[PDB]
Amino acid sequence: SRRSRKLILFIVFLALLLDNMLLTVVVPIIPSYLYSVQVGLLFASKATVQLITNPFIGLLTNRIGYPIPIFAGFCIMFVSTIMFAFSSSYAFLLIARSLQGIGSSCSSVAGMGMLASVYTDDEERGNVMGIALGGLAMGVLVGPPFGSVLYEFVGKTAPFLVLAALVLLDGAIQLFVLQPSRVQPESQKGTPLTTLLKDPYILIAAGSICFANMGIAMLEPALPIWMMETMCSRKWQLGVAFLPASISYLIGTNIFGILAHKMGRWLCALLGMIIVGVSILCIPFAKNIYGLIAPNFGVGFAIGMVDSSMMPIMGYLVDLRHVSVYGSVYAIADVAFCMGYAIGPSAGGAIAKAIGFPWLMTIIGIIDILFAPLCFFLRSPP
Ligand SMILES: NCCc1c[nH]c2ccc(O)cc12
Repeated sequence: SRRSRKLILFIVFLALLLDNMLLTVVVPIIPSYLYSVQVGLLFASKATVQLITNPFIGLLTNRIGYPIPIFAGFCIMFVSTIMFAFSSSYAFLLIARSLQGIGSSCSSVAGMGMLASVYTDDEERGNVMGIALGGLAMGVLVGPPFGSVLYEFVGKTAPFLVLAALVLLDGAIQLFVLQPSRVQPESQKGTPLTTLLKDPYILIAAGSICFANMGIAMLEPALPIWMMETMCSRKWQLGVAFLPASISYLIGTNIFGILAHKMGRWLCALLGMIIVGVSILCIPFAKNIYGLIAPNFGVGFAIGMVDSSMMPIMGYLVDLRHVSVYGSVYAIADVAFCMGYAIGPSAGGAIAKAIGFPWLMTIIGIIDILFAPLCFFLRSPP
């Protein structure tokens, strides 16, 4: 086809898919590699490398162009996967995590920027960013079972080998299509990152996205270390308790990518934050898994609402009241994502150890509810 416009969507979607496959299949492999706390230190290290790397990639992607960081991300992700598979020492795990963070940052930021650049009209742009961000749910949904069956059936390194084969298969395509053999700088100079961080609307959007993803990032490690404490659940229910969140996030991200602009971006974000707050408030006093599935469904659906309805609004803001570039603003969006992901596990575990887990749920819900009215300012920015 001519320039294969939807193929950019496909490549971004599959890049996020495989990024989350790496981000999730690592969970049961970390304790096995460590034996043959510091178990969560790898996740924090990857997220911190990600955070440090996002602004530099944001400047780089309009310094030289969009396809070069995407190809570099595919190369560094393949290298990270290979090294992770052939990893024994703890420092090997750390360097694999660092390369993983570099790849995730550059791939996500460059893909979002290129997707924003190719598609300008708000309807289709919201649609395609919702479809692409559906990969963020698809990867974590298909991660655990695929990884577990390939790990426990044929070998430990076999899932990584098959994943590397898939990554190479996707790198074979979008190489001639994107033809990144030559550098192509941007038509116009972009706004500096400093002035974007002085813009109240961009800051409000980044903060709301950060708090929304922060809720899930806090819930991810704290829930398994809580059901064993009070309902004394077995290991069979550990994955099932967090399972519905992925389905809810996928459904919300896929459908409100078209429903959001029809209904209203600011109102959708406010409703999503309110639903996050009430659902997280509902989680702790529930006692059985039957009473825990529904609030998890709600929180996943509302996170999908916020993300799918408020990822394209950053591009909308920078297009309406700034220079028409998206690399830096999507870099700060990914900074919000992964600063939440960084201070999620470790800080959440620390505050749960110091103060009761129901108090943690209540305080996160209170913060979400209190910050939710601040999304009203996005109704009509000057
Ligand atoms: N935007 C990602 C937030 C989120 C919602 N549900 C999730 C499940 C797994 C995960 O890694 C992340 C999430």
